[PDB]
Amino acid sequence: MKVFNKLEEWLGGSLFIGMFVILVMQIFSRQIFNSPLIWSEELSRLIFVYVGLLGVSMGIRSQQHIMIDFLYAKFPKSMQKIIFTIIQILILACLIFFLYFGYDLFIKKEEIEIVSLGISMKWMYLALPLITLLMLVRFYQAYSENYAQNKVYIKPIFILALMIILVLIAFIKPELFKILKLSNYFDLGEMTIYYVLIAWLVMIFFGVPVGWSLLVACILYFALTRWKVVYFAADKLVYSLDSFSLLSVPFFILTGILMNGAGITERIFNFAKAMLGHYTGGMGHVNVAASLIFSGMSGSAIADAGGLGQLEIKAMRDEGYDDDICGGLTAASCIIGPLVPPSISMIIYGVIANQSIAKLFLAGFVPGFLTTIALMIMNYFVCKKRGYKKTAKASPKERWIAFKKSFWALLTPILIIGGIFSGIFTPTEAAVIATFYSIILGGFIYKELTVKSFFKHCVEAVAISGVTVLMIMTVTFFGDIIAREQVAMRVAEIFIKYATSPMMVLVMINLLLLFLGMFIDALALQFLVLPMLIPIAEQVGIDLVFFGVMTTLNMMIGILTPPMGMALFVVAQVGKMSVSTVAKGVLPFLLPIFITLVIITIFPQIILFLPN
Amino acid sequence: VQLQESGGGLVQAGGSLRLSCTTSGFNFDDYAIGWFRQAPGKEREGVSCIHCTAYTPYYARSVRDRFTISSDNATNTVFLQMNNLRPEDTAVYYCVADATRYPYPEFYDYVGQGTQVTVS
Ligand SMILES: CCCCCCCCCCCCCCCCCCCC(=O)O[C@H](COC(=O)CCCCCCCCCCCCCC)COP(=O)(O)OCCN
Ligand code: NA
Ligand code: NA
Repeated sequence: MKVFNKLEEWLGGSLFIGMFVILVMQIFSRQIFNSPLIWSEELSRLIFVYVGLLGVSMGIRSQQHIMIDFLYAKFPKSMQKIIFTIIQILILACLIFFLYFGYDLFIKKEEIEIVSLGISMKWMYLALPLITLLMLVRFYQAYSENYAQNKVYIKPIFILALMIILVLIAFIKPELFKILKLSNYFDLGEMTIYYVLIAWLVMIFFGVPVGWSLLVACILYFALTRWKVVYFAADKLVYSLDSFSLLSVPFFILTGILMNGAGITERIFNFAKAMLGHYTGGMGHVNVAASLIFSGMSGSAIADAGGLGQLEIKAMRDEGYDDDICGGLTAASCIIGPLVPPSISMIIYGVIANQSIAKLFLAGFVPGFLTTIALMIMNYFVCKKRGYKKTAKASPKERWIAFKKSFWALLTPILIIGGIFSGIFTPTEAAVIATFYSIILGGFIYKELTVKSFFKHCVEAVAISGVTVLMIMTVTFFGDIIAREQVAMRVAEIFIKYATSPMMVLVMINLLLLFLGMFIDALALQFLVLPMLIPIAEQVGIDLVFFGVMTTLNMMIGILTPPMGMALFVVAQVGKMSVSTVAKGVLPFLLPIFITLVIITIFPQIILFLPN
Repeated sequence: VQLQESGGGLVQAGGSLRLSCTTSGFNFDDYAIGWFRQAPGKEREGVSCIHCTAYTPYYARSVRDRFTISSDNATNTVFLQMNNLRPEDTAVYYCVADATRYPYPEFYDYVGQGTQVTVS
């Protein structure tokens, strides 16, 4: 049917709205009255397991799961089909692993009961195989698409036959899989983890998606040593989604779209353009101030660029600014987004490093202001050197009219930051209250949010969060494998051998991240290196909240470095200018960002001020 | 493959308990040896192992820096020295050995009788 082919859409939007309503009820019944609910958090997490798995299925269907294609795109067309076919078969093996070890978990945890809800725990684990069948469906459709464009080599009826054969073997006679058990053939000794790792790297550099590459690495490690433990480790594929700190990942995404599709960012930009803009290089100040105010609502740099680039570039080019400075400033001011709270990079770090998220937000607040001031200063110097003209001051009536019109938008960060700093709201409760306030703003104070559009925004929020959920739940699986073998301790010994002072360790880490971010996207890098880099930072005595802020700011530079910069591509698309022009125009503005990075590296007491 | 344990009992905080495990019936060097913990009613948790990890002994997160695992190939013995015993470590410690050198002491093939640790 035509409604089955869009099933995760209406099954994830509805569950998302249900979770949103449940959390809203919890927040109101805990604050307005002194009578909190006890079944709210656990039920919301139970719903989020299904929502995240539906997002993963959408990612499988759309082939939007993050990969590293620096070397993959350089192969010839003839030699690329073979690699892509092998990648598809690897994804199929991952999906069958998911199905088998989700069904086993469902049939093993039928006795443990959730205390608050009263239902058995299986109703959570049932999400893993039940959606996985759906995934397989999507996979096949995806492969058929990949075969209609001659992107593979195997006819997609052999893939269907292989899929049903493997499922029948897995649920009829699993013994036939013992042929594939590699521990019957190889005896690598205690250093198997140093083989699978390089195997992982090969898979990473041939274009395998990060989540599937990590899952295949775990499968290889457990097949090479002892398979009997993968029946117990696979639980980490589901226990990593039953997290209350992870529910804030979609909501902070959702409130980053309801603040653009409601026509709110236009009002904020108009207010900034009224207050500033009559200064020297005033339009640059308007750009940076608009990005600073909008960073208190959204938690992504790409959302900031997409939502404000057209407005800011148009306003700057109305005043006779050159294209290079327009593109450079509107691309460099994006990074203020994932620094001022809320941010999604810090939530991912707090999940990976098991750090507090409120402390991460409060710590990262100050570097955002340092970057804002530095960018304003650099823009002022650039415009005063070029000698750009000065716009007339806004009339005292307009400077008040614009503020009154865009007055309810400005209160969003005070709900969020003031809700987190004051301790009234946890980051997830802050996310839900921000979502509710954004709905009230767009639908009832500005009258620009319908119900169909709100549902579409919920669906795309789920779709966006799925590609992070997959990587989260496979990184949690691979982290224990890589941390029981003490690989990070060996790498830390090597670093201490090469770096004398802890400052030398910080410089080496920063150079490594700056070099990697040139070719590797920030989202992929944050799961590629951070699991194997946080333990080194812990061992050499580095504080992990400061390390998280520093790595976030270091990878946010990586979206401006022009071998591979996402912000450069986004700004080039929204500004109708070549990526070369944007890349050249951001070169002067990397100096203030580097200065901020250096002065937070050598003065960590700046960052660790608000949390303490 | 006989793994006979000794040591344990009841102590206060910081009592610094010490446990020993004598192994017989195999090569003390080939087989990965170790200890795991099990609370009175909760799931078993790995504590430590030698010969499992390539370079340094494996320690669990909740027992890192305050548990030390030592080897004596002369008498084929494994020692566990505890430091700063919190009252949450009142459990049973089992000595295990396995023919595969991988760091999972809770799923090792062989296992000894087990010794009780009580912390007040
Ligand atoms: C036209 C198509 C051409 C290409 C064909 C591709 C065919 C290969 C596809 C790969 C399939 C991988 C599936 C991975 C998940 C397995 C699901 C669970 C398997 C399972 O339980 O097996 C146990 C042992 O199997 C095991 O030990 C299995 C471990 C497998 C690990 C991965 C193997 C390494 C890769 C080898 C690739 C070889 C390719 C050449 C054909 C059985 O035992 P039990 O305890 O469950 O007992 C049962 C009593 N209930
Ligand atoms: Na932000
Ligand atoms: Na911008």
